[PDB]
Amino acid sequence: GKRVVVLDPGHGGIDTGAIGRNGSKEKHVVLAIAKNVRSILRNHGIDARLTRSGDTFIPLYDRVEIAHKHGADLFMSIHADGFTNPKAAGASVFALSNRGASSAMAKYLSERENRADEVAGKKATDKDHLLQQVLFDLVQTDTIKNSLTLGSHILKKIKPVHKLHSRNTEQAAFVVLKSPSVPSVLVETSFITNPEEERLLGTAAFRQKIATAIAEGVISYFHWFDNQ
Ligand SMILES: [Zn+2]
Repeated sequence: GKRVVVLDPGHGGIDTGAIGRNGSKEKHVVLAIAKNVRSILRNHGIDARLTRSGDTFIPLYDRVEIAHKHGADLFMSIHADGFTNPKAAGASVFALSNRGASSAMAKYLSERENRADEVAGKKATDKDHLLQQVLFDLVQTDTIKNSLTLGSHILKKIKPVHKLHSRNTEQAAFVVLKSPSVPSVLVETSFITNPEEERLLGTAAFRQKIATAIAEGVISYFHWFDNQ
């Protein structure tokens, strides 16, 4: 009865994700961080798997399908996305809300992240949107509660290491958080659009520090869960 954790490095292939002022691509940065997290979790006896181990495009639903196929106890998307103002900064963790965004920045990023599927030509029909809302509405309460707890465990560990954009786990209607049963969060490691954070994201030490904080968060979460 080993724990399975599925890590989704956001973007990939033709989807660069956000690009920093000095040209860094989210997709490369988050693959590096995701791999680091995997290693640490496996060193501690958790069966951690990637939705992609190379530079590949994956549709948002397929990322969640991979979590389901592997029987995940936990699913985590890792990003480093953008805002239109270079001054937005700090790390975030998000869980689902089907009712409405908890913050303006949650609402902004859920839209930006959810439109990643468009890079492949596939603009979302109304019928697609209806199916999303229905599916978000079906997510269990315990799932969302557990994702919020996971989220506060991760923020607790990031906080001593790097600026938080928000002290709480925020919520919005992220497609990759649509699993009814698997606790799911999306982690923003920084804003790549902030020049200082782009620079940090460009360093092995920072990527390692951030990945360490994320893995400690997961581990801390499993500890809490087992004590209940
Ligand atoms: Zn992203």
